[PDB]
Amino acid sequence: TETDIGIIGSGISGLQLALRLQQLGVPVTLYSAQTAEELGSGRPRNFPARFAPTQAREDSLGVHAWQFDDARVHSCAITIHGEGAPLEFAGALAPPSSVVDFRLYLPHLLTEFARRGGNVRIGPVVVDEVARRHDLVVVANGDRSMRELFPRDPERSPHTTPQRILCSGFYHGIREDVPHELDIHFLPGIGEILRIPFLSRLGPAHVLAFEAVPGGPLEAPAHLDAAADPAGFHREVLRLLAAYAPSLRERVDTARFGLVAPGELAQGGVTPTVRRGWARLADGTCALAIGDAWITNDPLTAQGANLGSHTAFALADLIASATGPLDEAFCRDASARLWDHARHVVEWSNAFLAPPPPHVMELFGRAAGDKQIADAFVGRFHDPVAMWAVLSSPEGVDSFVRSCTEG
Repeated sequence: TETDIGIIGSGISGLQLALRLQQLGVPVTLYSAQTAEELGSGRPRNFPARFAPTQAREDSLGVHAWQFDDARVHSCAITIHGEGAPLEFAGALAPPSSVVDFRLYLPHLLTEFARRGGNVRIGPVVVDEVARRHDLVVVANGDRSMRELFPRDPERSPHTTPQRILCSGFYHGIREDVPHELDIHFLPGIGEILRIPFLSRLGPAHVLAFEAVPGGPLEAPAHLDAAADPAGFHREVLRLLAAYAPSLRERVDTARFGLVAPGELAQGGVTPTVRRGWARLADGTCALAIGDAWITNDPLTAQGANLGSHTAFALADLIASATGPLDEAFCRDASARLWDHARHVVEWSNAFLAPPPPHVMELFGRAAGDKQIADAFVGRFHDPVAMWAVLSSPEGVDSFVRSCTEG
């Protein structure tokens, strides 16, 4: 037909857009730098949990898999360390979120797109070459984005350097109190420590993630070459766990503790950036950005992959129902529409990087003594808009607490 879409990048957003356009009848070509086999190898880059809305999109794409508890998180346990006793509460995540290694997930999608007749082009990409071949280019590569096509929007990008320095990897050798339960430790002015059960390509494992405030003490493991000195790395990880998350340190079977394999680790920082969602290319073909090519958030709120899955389904409906040309007016309206949802994700993600305001600290206390509140709070990780409605304003916390207390 006439609407021919060219997608660049094999992320979750690019692959789901390809699958969804294909379901809608839109001709689509995917330009991926890697093959399916290459997508299933290499060092891991991130550890995304996919909440219920993303699984529902996966349902309608006919790609739902990993339907067993080893790839699910059913409950979240939060510990806030103060100067007094640490604030502790746990709430249920119902439905569970899916914690599947993207070296299992992304090949799953790409393979199914190709098998359904999707046209897949493997190799390096020249934007103008894609623009010669399609009516619209959708860029959906990583955080590297294009940067030439989509400049950084400063009114939506309050940060310019990473707000956390990351050290995250798959580990064996941690005993588990509650199965399929996520552990978050908030260390004010220092950072966050997370332990997430996860299904990796190397089996079930523990994601031990240090989100370090830069210059603070948690930055240490992000700068150790764990391959060059495994013993030194693990010793430093255990030391920091002992210092700041002892409830986690006590569960470490030191006989088995360590990365599940050399390289199963990601270290670095992430600079939260919101870019301009559209771009006019040389020949007049326009270009839209989704996924990390458009918006980059700090992984702490775990909304990254979910936002890209949402923006893919939203952009697809716009492309598929577009009766006019896919010109700048279309792209500007599209980007505006996508930003209306993405805004809540960016502002919530940036809020969690900052010290918790008092009305947030109050909600945590209220949830520490009311299981209905803790369950309701955790359950809203499924919905970034409903979560941001609570965390933004102090009246949002109040109106939320009231609904949980039937008052």
